[PDB]
Amino acid sequence: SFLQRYSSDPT
Amino acid sequence: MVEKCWKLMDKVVRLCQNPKLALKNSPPYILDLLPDTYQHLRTILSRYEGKMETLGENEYFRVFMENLMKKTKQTISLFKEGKERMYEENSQPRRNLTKLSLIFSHMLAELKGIFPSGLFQGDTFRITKADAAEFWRKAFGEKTIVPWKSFRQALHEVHPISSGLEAMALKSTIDLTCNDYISVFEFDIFTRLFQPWSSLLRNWNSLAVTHPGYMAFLTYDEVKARLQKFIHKPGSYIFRLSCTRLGQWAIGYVTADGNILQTIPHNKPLFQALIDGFREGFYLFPDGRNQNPDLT
Repeated sequence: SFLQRYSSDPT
Repeated sequence: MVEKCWKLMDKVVRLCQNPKLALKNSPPYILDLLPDTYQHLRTILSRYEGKMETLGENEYFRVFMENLMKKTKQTISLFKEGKERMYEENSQPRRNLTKLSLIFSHMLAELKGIFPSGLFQGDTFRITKADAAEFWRKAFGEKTIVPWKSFRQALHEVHPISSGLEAMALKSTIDLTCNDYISVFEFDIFTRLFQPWSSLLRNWNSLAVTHPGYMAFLTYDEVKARLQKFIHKPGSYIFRLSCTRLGQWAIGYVTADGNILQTIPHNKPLFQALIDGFREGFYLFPDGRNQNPDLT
């Protein structure tokens, strides 16, 4: 349903 | 014609429902993509009630349906010949199914880009990069789809392609629907990914041709699986086309803390994200390799 996908820029 | 495709699509679906595949609910997800393709084909046919006449002449749509039939047959065929090797993760037939799934996802994106709301808009398609748009208008006018040779030759006059092998590398990067035609949509995606136009092919060479980090036709889960072997090697990274956000990049990397994250750089070119990310220790080891390209 909700699951890990894309994460905000670390750079 | 469209009825024949649905029955083929139906079979792939039944084929992909086999529990032994342990197929994850994760884009690209063939069990969603085929029903959604059907649904969007249902939509286009609804908007062309009466005037099926017009729809049947449409060049893009004819190419599209033909490729759709070809792709579904190729999939069915691939299960037939692969038999129980379809269920062995890491097998070649299984990899072929993944790549097909990605092709289905690209096909649907394109169909939606060309038929938004189910009405043909390929001739007024708005290419994102101003320099790319000028090239396509000048060489192809309002054309929606051109053959590869035709595309290759026009492009070559502006950005010379070094060699046949390079041309074939370029063709397999740009030809997302793997049908030997380039759509204005496929064109838009490529020139977004590999901007700026002024150095287009150099950019694509540096980021894809000679870059060990670049992963053609890989999915989110494949990136995750691929970086596991480097889980003790923080800074290991690879990157690929996002499948759900076509035209943007997805960089996967191993963190110091043992997580595998995937991120979509925004407000900076892929070059800058890679240079910055090397500088800051996030993107050190392309596909786990000790040496990182110098993109300066």
